[PDB]
Amino acid sequence: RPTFYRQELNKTIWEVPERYQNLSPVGSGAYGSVCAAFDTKTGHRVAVKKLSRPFQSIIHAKRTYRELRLLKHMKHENVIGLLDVFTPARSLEEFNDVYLVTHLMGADLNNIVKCQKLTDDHVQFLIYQILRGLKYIHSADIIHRDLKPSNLAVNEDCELKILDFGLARVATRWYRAPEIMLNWMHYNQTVDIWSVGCIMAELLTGRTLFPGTDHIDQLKLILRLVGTPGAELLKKISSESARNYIQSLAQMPKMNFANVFIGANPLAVDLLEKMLVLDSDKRITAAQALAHAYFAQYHDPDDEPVADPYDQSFESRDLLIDEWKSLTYDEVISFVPPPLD
Ligand SMILES: COc1ccccc1Nc1cc2cnn(-c3cc(C(=O)NC4COC4)sc3C)c2cc1F
Ligand SMILES: CCCCCCCCO[C@@H]1O[C@H](CO)[C@@H](O)[C@H](O)[C@H]1O
Ligand SMILES: CCCCCCCCO[C@@H]1O[C@H](CO)[C@@H](O)[C@H](O)[C@H]1O
Repeated sequence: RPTFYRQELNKTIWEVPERYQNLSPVGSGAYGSVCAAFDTKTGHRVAVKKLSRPFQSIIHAKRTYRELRLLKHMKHENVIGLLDVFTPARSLEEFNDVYLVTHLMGADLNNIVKCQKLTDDHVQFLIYQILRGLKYIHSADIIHRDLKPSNLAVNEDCELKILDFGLARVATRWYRAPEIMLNWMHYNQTVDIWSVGCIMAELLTGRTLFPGTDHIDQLKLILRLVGTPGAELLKKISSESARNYIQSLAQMPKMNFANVFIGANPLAVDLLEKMLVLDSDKRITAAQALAHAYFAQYHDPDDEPVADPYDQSFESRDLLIDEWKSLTYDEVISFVPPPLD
């Protein structure tokens, strides 16, 4: 067992192994707080996330378990991965703190579009990396469901990694697929493609595509561009109210994407039209998108790997906080780090 040391950072008390020095706060989310640290064993800076109140309720416990099991499975350059997992606890009784260690990125994508003026080559590389990691995640039968700029970390090298939760230290609805905002509850993997399409449009133009003020304003904005849904889509909406509002709006023709995104790479416009499709059955998948001519300079089919199947069966079980905690402890003690290069 390594030597731990205790220091306080932003009303928060941190107990981390000796090998991580110079703890420096980066930001905070709702489920944890992130610090920068120097890894003496590798000579590289890293990010340490202390989970906030990990076992304070049934929801928190399952969430803690969920993040550990998921991040332990993700082994892909464009998806955040685990370099280390530790807890000062010496036993399961004495277990109540969880720390996760990953690579250290430079910022999130909304801290970059805030500068704006992103070149077209920059959009090809950034979106290609998202899709490439999206393909890996989707091959594991995982849906992100919350893709947004704050969940995309980037380096000054322009390398990108999909986070599970970003820093709140950019409304989520602006990037939500319309079916989620309708509460379909049977979401397709392509709900993430819609979000990617919303993010791409923002990178190319410098403005939020659908800056809706609420969930109802959000759908009116989506309809103004993609157009009122056809009869084939309407018959699939069971909600009379939802169907009533959609049809109640004065019909709006689909806008010419070429004009809305005039000045953009015509190959990018073509991709946006394939992602921003109302029917989720007709949206281009992540794997299909990587083969679009827009990513010709980066597409390498022998270097776009898939993931081993992920067991998500625990998601349905209703367990006690103590059982969620012991399972989390089991995952902590069993973690095997990836080998240093
Ligand atoms: C270990 O944390 C986590 C562990 C597991 C899952 C999620 C997380 N979360 C999480 C992970 C990273 C990894 N890099 N960044 C980061 C650093 C930024 C920054 O300002 N760096 C300075 C420039 O040199 C210091 S911006 C930004 C998005 C992160 C933010 C996170 F919320
Ligand atoms: C690295 C891959 C991240 C997987 C996405 C999990 C993190 C964001 O997704 C989480 O769980 C659900 C996922 O369907 C979302 O609906 C929730 O909003 C969020 O808490
Ligand atoms: C106000 C804009 C109307 C939104 C129409 C959303 C159509 C989404 O598409 C639908 O996704 C469903 C799952 O979510 C699938 O079950 C359907 O097969 C698919 O057509």
